Amino acid sequence: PLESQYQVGPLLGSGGFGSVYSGIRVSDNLPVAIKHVEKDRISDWGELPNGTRVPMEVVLLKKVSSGFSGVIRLLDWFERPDSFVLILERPEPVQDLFDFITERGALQEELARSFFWQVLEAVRHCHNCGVLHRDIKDENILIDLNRGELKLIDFGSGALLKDTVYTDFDGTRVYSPPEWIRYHRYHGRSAAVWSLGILLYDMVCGDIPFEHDEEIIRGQVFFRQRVSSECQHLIRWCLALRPSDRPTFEEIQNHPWMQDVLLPQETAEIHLH
Ligand SMILES: FC(F)(F)c1cccc(-c2nnc3ccc(NC4CCCCC4)nn23)c1
Repeated sequence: PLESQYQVGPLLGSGGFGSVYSGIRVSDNLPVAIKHVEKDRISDWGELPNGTRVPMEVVLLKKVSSGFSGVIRLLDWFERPDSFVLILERPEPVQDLFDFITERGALQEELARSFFWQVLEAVRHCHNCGVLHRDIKDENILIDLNRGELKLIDFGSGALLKDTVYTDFDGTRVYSPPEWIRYHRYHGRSAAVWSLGILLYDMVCGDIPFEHDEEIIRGQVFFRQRVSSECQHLIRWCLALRPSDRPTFEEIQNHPWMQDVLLPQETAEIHLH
């Protein structure tokens, strides 16, 4: 029984993803998050080896298991008459990247590098496990303030990774690629790299580069903040108009701007504590 083994706390937020509450496992006081999703609003369903129909996020979070702390952990899930309830890991103290950027403004490159690097390791893990997130953005990134470790969250718009074209999409438009905007077609990896380019720009400039569809398809990048030449280069590369012109994950991590990243704990001590 859900309501029994978990003590519900205040509402942390709600929106397209549903409603998320703070909570604690009555068992051992472990802090958790309780996410409720209405059955009538599920964009993509999946099936487990059982044959049980469930929200994609459940299938996806089960596929990316491992002590790897770069991806939020799914502790348990329950099905209700008209909804599903997911019990997720909850770091404390924590702050999503969006709020962090909002309060601090553009991030120093050293910090942005550490954060971007951890996001890349997390995405590579998902891909290696056959999982495509499809909604990479600051709002979907949690920061474990004490350890300086980032967690990718909300795989509700994700899908199993495939080598063929995707014609469906329910992620965030301003983070979606030109090919999706113009043709409603995109491939997994190259689309992910574009969103990562949007994310990196967001980190070093304090806001996203494109607002309107016309800007996304034109892909002309203008820096409103002082950004190094090497960082500018990596960003423009990730945002290449032609999908095949974008760097692979390996190329991104071997890029000059990505060398000598700080360790998570060093990151916390220098920029978070
Ligand atoms: F940290 C936290 F909140 F306990 C937590 C822990 C683990 C997972 C999830 C989770 N899974 N999906 C979504 C979609 C949106 C969203 N938005 C929040 C993000 C923080 C601030 C309040 C709104 N969280 N989320 C949230």
